[PDB]
Amino acid sequence: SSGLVPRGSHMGTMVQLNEAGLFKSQGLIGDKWVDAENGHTLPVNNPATGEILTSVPFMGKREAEKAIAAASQAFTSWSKRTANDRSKILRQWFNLLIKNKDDLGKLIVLEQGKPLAEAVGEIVYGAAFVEYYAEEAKRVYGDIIPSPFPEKRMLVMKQPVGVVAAIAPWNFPLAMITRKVAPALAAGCTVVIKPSELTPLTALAAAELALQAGIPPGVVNVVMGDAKGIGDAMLDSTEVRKITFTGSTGVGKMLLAGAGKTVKKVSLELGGNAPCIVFDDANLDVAVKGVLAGKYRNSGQTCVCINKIFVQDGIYDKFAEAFAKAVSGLRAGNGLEPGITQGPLINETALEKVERHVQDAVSKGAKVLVGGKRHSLGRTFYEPTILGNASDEMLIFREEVFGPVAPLVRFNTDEEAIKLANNSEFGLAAYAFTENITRGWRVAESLEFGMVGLNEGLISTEVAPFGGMKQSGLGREGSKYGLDEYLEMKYVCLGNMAQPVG
Amino acid sequence: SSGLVPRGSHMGTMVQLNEAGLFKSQGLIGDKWVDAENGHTLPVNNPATGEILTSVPFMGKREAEKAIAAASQAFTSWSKRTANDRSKILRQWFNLLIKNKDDLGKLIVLEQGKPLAEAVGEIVYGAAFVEYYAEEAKRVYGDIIPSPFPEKRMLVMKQPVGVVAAIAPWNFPLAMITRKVAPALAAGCTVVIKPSELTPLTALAAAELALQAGIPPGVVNVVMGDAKGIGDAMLDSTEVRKITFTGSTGVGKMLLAGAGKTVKKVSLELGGNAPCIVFDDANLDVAVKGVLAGKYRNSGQTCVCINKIFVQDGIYDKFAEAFAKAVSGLRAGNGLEPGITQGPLINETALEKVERHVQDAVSKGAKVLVGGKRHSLGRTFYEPTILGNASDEMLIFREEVFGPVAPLVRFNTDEEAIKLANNSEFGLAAYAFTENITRGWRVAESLEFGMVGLNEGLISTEVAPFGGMKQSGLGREGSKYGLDEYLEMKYVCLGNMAQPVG
Amino acid sequence: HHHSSGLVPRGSHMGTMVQLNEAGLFKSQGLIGDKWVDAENGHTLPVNNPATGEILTSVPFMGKREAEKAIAAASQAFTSWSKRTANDRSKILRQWFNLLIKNKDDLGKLIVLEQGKPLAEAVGEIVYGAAFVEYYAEEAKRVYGDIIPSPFPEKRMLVMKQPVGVVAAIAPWNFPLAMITRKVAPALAAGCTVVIKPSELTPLTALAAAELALQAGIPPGVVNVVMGDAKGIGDAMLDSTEVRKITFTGSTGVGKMLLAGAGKTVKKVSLELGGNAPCIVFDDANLDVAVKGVLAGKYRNSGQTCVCINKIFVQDGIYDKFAEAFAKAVSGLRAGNGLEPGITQGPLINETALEKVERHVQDAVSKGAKVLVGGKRHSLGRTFYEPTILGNASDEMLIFREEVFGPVAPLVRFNTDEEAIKLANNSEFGLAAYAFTENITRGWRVAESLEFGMVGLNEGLISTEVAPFGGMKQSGLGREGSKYGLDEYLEMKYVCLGNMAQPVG
Amino acid sequence: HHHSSGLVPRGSHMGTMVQLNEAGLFKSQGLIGDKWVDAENGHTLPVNNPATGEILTSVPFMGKREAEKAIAAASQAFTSWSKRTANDRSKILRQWFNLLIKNKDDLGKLIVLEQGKPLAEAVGEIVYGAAFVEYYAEEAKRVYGDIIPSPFPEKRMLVMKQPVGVVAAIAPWNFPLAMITRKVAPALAAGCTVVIKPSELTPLTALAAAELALQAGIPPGVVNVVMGDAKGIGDAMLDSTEVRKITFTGSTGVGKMLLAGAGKTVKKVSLELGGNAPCIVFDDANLDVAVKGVLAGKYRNSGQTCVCINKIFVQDGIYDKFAEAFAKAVSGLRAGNGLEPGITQGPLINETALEKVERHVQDAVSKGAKVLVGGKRHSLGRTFYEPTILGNASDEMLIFREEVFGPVAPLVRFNTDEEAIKLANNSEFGLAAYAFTENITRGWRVAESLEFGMVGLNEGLISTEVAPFGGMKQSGLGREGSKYGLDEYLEMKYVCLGNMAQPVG
Repeated sequence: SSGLVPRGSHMGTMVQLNEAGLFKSQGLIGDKWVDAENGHTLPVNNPATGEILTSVPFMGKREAEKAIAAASQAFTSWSKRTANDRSKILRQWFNLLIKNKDDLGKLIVLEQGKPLAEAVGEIVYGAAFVEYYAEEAKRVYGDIIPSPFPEKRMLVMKQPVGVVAAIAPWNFPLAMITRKVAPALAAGCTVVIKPSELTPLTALAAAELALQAGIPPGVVNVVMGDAKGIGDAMLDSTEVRKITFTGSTGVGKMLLAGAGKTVKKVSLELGGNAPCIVFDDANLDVAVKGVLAGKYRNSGQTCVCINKIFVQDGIYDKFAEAFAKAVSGLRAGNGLEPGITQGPLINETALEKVERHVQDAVSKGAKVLVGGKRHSLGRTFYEPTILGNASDEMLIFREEVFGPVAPLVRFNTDEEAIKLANNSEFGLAAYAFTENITRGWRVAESLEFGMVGLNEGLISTEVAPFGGMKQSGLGREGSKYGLDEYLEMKYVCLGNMAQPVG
Repeated sequence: SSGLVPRGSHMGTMVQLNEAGLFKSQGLIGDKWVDAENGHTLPVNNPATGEILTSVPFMGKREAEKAIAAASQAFTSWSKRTANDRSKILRQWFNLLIKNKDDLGKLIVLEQGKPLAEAVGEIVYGAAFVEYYAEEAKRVYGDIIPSPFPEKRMLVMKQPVGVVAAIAPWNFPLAMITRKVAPALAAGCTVVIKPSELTPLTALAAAELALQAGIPPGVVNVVMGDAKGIGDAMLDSTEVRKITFTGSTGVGKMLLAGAGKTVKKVSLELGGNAPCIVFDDANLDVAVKGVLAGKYRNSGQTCVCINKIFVQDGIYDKFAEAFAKAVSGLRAGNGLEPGITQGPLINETALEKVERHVQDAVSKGAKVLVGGKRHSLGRTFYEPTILGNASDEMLIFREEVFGPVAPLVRFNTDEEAIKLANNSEFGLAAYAFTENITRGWRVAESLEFGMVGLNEGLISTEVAPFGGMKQSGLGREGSKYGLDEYLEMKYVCLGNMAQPVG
Repeated sequence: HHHSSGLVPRGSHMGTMVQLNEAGLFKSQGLIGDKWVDAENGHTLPVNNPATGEILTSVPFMGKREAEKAIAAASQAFTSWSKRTANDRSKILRQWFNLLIKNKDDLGKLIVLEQGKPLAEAVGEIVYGAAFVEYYAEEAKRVYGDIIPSPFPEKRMLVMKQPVGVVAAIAPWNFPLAMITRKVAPALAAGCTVVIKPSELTPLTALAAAELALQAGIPPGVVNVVMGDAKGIGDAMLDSTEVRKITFTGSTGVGKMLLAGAGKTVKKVSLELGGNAPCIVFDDANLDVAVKGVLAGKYRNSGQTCVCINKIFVQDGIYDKFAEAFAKAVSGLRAGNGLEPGITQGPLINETALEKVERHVQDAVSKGAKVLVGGKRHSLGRTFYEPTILGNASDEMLIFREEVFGPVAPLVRFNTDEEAIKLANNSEFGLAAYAFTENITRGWRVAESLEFGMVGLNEGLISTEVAPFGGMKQSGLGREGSKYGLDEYLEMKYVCLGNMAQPVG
Repeated sequence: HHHSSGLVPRGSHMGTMVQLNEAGLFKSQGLIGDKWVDAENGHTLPVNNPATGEILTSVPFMGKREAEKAIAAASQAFTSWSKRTANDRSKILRQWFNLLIKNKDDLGKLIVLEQGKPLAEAVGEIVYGAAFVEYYAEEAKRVYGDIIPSPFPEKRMLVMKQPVGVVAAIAPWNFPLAMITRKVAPALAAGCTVVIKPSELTPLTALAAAELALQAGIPPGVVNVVMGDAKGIGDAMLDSTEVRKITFTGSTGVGKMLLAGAGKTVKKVSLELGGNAPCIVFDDANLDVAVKGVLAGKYRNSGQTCVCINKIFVQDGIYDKFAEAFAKAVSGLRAGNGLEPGITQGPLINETALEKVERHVQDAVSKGAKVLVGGKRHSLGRTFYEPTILGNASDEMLIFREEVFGPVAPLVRFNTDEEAIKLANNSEFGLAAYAFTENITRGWRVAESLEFGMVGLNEGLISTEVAPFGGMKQSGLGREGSKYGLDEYLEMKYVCLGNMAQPVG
């Protein structure tokens, strides 16, 4: 036979991405796209098919040091530009992200697996941080404080912290990059980005578009490979004044510990174990639709995903029945296929953790209402699952499942559910469903979480502060407050000042 | 002979302090003034006389755990009070601090050594933080953010972080306590305070007045003794949600590293090595008066003290001559004696560090213009010193002297002095003296320090944000921004919202 | 000296008047600069107790000349007062706050004596009025300026905020202290000086408050109090170029005239005028919360507040239950002299107020309204009116179209949420409105939809110094209370520094 | 079609007018709702080129009836426009910003044609005017509300901010685009609709801007443009209860009349009126910075700006050096048609403006002023006036007391800093002021002491969209530009939620 024998299943989509200049197989250090110093690489695989998309460089300490030096050299000129000038350049980057959203969405599908509608939604959401901070760059206001000393005048100026090291996870391959890079650049910082080695292609496409937008070389640098060696170079550098990380609690805690020796500013977003409380007076359709969206988006692979649902005694049977019917309409498969609403889990480790949580729950009395097994598609596809009769002794109650498994815990009183929701060291997202004004405000105030969805399952937005309390994080991303993480305050006291004339 | 044989030299002052209820020899845990569990104690000595004032408990891990448990139990009720109620109670504490300022000032003199005028000034300044945050407690504003989703409404609430562990140094025995405790209490937090074992009496007097003001038991707790064991209990506790520290860089870095395992919020104020630039167009009298005040206050024992002075070539001789004449008017002695403007260094370790810096400078070419030796009073009194012809190879240039030694470095251009000022890992305070508007604003913007005095040697105030850049700290104390360190933000997203009617 | 001598007119509550006079809080003169003064011609006006008809005292009947002297004193004092640090003004204003609180029981009795409200409400007014003094003593130190990022590399941009200058403040009779402090406290905090004209019906509390301001260390000329010929005093305030701002609370007609007159010197003007507050009780309201809320929102100060509920729209499904429980609640109110314990309704301020209440009740009854409770003059006589409820009210009635300022509650039945909201928004008033619903979506929707400056949601008592109070549409300009209240007394100044250098590396 | 046919009047710059007419930016009708309209009686007024005397076109001469129809269209459009999300209005306003920038060269030429300024200044005005559209497209999403700590445990307190409603905007001739966008951009961003009345002397740029607003997707009725009988249009704006706010920039006399008329419907009013800017050059000023600064601050738009330097106080020690260098700088200016490259001074708008300039120069010379440069009509004729400097000026001269609005710079010698500051502050104007000093203490002191809404310190060009612009005293009310500019178009609403529960442990 004669004809094209492709190595991958989506060569047409890869060819279009490459024709658009969005497919990259090298890192970015200063004014050059580079390989690792020894030419070593690592494969990036499509989780739905198992096929290699491309190899990317396997970089370490040396490349990270060169990326930090390039960012430090670029900082002087970038930080001295007017806010208006940085704003114009960041808006050009925002426009290019939006212009290329359909192709960028497909690249997210290929390397991370989520359905195309979710991936295009992620480009719109991720790009929104670029627009938001392009506007916020011009709103870094200083202060004039009334002085209690007649001969002194007091000012507060705000200035960029310096070089930022940003480390991102695989579950939102664009939005996790822009959430960190956009405020840093807006403030006048330069960045060294280490995306997840599982999903680096979207970060490299985003950096290509940043260069096309006129972001000078060295302002954005992208390295990947030996995550430990790259992280250690970031921590050991005195030029890196801030580190921002999103990912696992264990890695986050080590970075925070390592940051101590150079007193770096640190912002982290770590594990979440989101409780969702469905009260007796909830609007049933709003609750079912809200929990379906909050739990199963990205096949449960978000740190704001609903991890455990507390359902009040009077609404339990009606909720379990309607929720099972809604979950049964979910469809698993390749994210480039229309009608698909569940993608595969990122890898075999993720699948094994989901199976460990389901087995532990069933061994402790949980009832499988829907799913509870590997999907017929094989690989890392798992059936959307609901576990009834769950309890506080189960692994799924105590730890983040990061998969499409929804456990239901029955409860009697409002106070019982709230105390149970607050009884952990997590504090990222929480949810509540009630039609009552007093109960709704009370539950929102009582929940010890950085974010609360009240009659809402999808809370993500660039305009609001996102982050955790307790062991779920430090600092916030999004909103006017997101920019403060990248600034240093300076109090200036002017002395020998005169009294005004009559 | 017959008559009173006192152990100390200032029994009359101690008797008055005791009669006023301000002399304490026990720690405070919940509703009890306590000894250590084994009755062990440590002496507190008067640095000017060598005499023991009193012994205080030598507490450790167990007492710190009991103080944390008391603060955690008190948090629920204290945090649920209205801001107005906490404000009223904090204002009562402020009024009692001011009513007792003369006696409290004398207690600072006795245990820390500074002149009485400086000690009473410290009570007024330290109490000002209590007043400031009593007012700011009612101004913890939340937000309503315009939602890009027509069916959602977005709010931001701000709530107290929880139990705070506060560790303070010896150089400002009251103000370092109130700078941390006042914002924590105002936000609705409870505190476990560990003052310096060298100067704990003022913290205990302040806590007595907090109880008299109606601050409930357990809201403020004071422990001291084994600083390492107390610090480890603070770091190991999951109830301690925040740690605030002021003191040495080495200890600060260890605490920041230890805080990582429970993801605590951390605010630190560490070492400073303040440069002061005297330009050719400085007003000479303003510069001389400013540098004298900025260098020799507390005998140079402040982390905002001027550590190195860069003097431009054209004004060098005139400045050195007038500055030597001003320094020669300083008078060392016991802080309770009128006319005294220099107290003793806190202990022999501090004196040895000062002597090490002076010897190193003289061995590398520095010229002693005034002082340069131990004062005739002996003990830890050191002569106010000026070292001419100093350079960037000297220990005093590279490290914080924390003593009454002023090195002068000649320079030619503005750019040279600014680059030299910015060439360190310190970033706490810096100073500049110039009459020119363009030069003054340029130097203030260019200096990479958290605070800049422009034609001003005394910049401390409760209304402005104090803290460091680079390795000098994290977070700010004072101003509206000081309260944010003790709060957690919460984004609440309300869904299924209706469109307004016509 | 013999008890038969008549220099002091004998009467009721003489013991209270002697205690007030002993405290230095019973005044019979105005205050201009460093002197307590009579009118230039010695003319006066009597202050009478509305519950007894007895004379308390006379105050001067001043006019144009005295107002000009008060403005000159305030203008001379402005230079020094505005140049003090914010901290210094804050300390002095806190001393005034403390003296108001220390004297609250006597000051509360003085409000009862001249205005008539029950003593519990009058002492509550002192605590609320004094709260504005405390609030702005704290806010004086928080007049922050800005540093704005400059789009020009060679320029730097600042915003400073400075006091506007001399303020003329005109206050009504229904809150004789709080209306004074709501205007004076922010003005003084910002660094302004004031010329205050209290209502000639209730000037004694303003004069007692000014005495305590002097005791607190407020310098002479910073606070001045004049009264008498309101039109002539107002004209002197409007004609003066030194008066840079006017603040007025009162009737819409007088407010509109002052706003028109302010045009010729381009004065800053803040106004709080008539309100006609609708209250919507939805079917899903918590009945006890609605009944308690409407009782408090309507009958406080016998209905003589501009945030008082003027008309109640009740949804069809809850109408009968609400009308029955609301009538039972209103029947517990008790009218009488405010110094007698247990009294919860005082008299209406004067015969004009009583005639207006009777005109509204007669008009409603002639157009089909049903009297469920009250509907007539109280057996005590004078200006006491029975707490009233009128069922079957409609949009053609005078009480629906205009502010009753009396203890009359009309009930309008409605079917849909949209009908009640459109009906609530169909006027030129925009001060307060109220809504009662247990539903989160409905509650937020009604709060957003109501075209009013203030909305009580499941709350009948919304007054506080921490929140911005004022009206939309023809109910006012500007706000009082909150951080925003201080902006009314400040002028912004943009300072642009040029020939600025680039920072060094 | 033959070149001899006269339907289009032949003239100069016909190529530019054809290019503008091709782009859809040369309009001869007003805009009311979804229609471009003539006046109801077909009456018109001519728009003439001030540098050539030629007719550009006619625009309608509208009055009361057309203004009422424009207000009705804006009121009908308000419901839908105000209910859009802030993000949606932001996207549409950014599209308008982009179209203004895309068409800046043609729009700049249209400003030259009808107002006369040099083309470089006119293109600069488009960039500056469009900057307000961008600024408020961004600020629309930053209308933050508040949550205030409640002193009542059972209540929660919020502050919402909502658009005021229909806005009536009246603009002058000296910045034909920027004066429109400074008012329209914040109004639209907040969710208001507008009825704009540009100056009848320069309406073409406003109509071109409105065409581009329609192309950007701004719905019909959100922006409406009427012109003609300014008094009748203004009266319709004032009499309408739907017009909730009026914003005006122009003469003090007209401003005062509008503020007086606004009283009867309690409209929110913002005004920017006459300025008489003093400029103080101290002995320690950097001479080159002062000369360059005063040249730019005085002669920009041939002195026809309300922030223009009207009088210069020069300290005794620097007087001779400043006068000599300033005269040399002014002698380099070149008058002529703004479409000719190299021209830096355009003509005065009309004969009334020229007569006022001649009246100020004659009055100064009759009272002892010395003409150092210019002092007469330019050789080009029409309304071109020679850039002038008058030495030995004094406080008795008309140019010192009143706004010249022309290229005349009077110099007043002074001895002490305090003398110059008191002299600068001795008027009822309070718009812009300037100071030149190298000393940090003197610079900050003069900036704090000057009783003006804007101060340039070592800067002659202070205009920017990011900072608050407006006047103190009789120079205005409210501010334009900056975050504060949007507050003028919003109403605050306090919402108090009651019956609230305590949080759980």
